[PDB]
Amino acid sequence: DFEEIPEEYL
Amino acid sequence: IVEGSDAEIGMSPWQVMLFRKSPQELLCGASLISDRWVLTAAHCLLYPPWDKNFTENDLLVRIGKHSRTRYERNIEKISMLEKIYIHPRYNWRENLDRDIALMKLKKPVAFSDYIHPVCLPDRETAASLLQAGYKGRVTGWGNLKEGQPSVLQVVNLPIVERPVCKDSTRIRITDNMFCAGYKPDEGKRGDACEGDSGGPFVMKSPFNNRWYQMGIVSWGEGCDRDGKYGFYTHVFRLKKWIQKVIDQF
Amino acid sequence: ADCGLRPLFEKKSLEDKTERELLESYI
Ligand code: NA
Ligand code: NA
Repeated sequence: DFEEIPEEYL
Repeated sequence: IVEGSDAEIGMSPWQVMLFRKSPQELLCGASLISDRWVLTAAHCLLYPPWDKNFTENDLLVRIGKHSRTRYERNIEKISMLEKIYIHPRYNWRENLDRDIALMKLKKPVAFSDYIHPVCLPDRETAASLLQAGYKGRVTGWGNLKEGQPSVLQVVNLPIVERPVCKDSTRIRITDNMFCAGYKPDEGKRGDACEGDSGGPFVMKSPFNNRWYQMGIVSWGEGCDRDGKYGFYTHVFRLKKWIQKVIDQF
Repeated sequence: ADCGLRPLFEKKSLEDKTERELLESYI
C-alpha cells in the first residue's frame, strides 16, 4: 500500500 | 482518527510520521518541536507486551506529509535518527504512565510551509488552558474506525473532567495523563485510534495565538466508544524531562 | 521563538476552518 520511498533514505 | 475530517494543507506542520523501514509501514504519529527534535509516545518504540522495541536504525521520520501512503515529492522530508530517548520511568508494565520519548534527527530538517515546529507549553499556558471543556485538536493517519485514511485526519475534542476520566475506566490514571472526548450526552463524537499513537494533542493559545502541544496520543479502550475517553500524555508534567534531555544532548 | 506559528495560517493571517471551535471553547 505504501509508495516506495526513495532508496537513498533506506 | 475516528469521526474526524481531512486535514487542510499546512494545518499541522509539526505533524511527524513514524515509519518502519522494512517492512515499510506506518509506526506512529509524532511531532516536530525544533529542527532535529521529534516528540512521540514511548510505547511507539518500546512495548514489551507486544514485542515492540525499536532501535534508531529501524526507523525514519517523515515530516511535512499530508497523504498517508504517497511519497510527497518536493514536499516531505525524511530524516534518520541519531538517538532515541525514552523517559526513564515510563510505565509500560501497568498504565503507560509517562508515555513519552524524544528523537534526535541525524541532521537538521529544513523548515518550509508544510514543516514547522509546535510550541511546548509553559506552566501558565498549561495552567490556563488545561481545563475541562476546553477543546484541543488531535491529528493522525490512524484507523478511521475501531479503515485507513488517504490523508492526514483531524478532530477537535473537549478535555474531560478528571473524575469522569477515572470513572470511565478500570485502569489507574495519573497526574501525567489527561483524557479528552465528548460524552454520550453531547451528541457529537470523535476520537484517536490505533496508529494515531504518539501524535500531538495541540491547543491554540488565545493570549499569543501560537499552537501548543498539551498532549501526546497515548491510549484508550476501543476507538470512539460511548462513555469511553481518549488518554493523552500530559506534556507539561514531563517538560523538565524534555528540557533535561535537550540540554544534555 | 517562532514555534506554533503556521506559515500557511497564522503567518498569513489565515484561519483554518475549525480553529475557532477551539477559541470559542476557551471561556
Ligand atoms: Na475507574
Ligand atoms: Na469515546
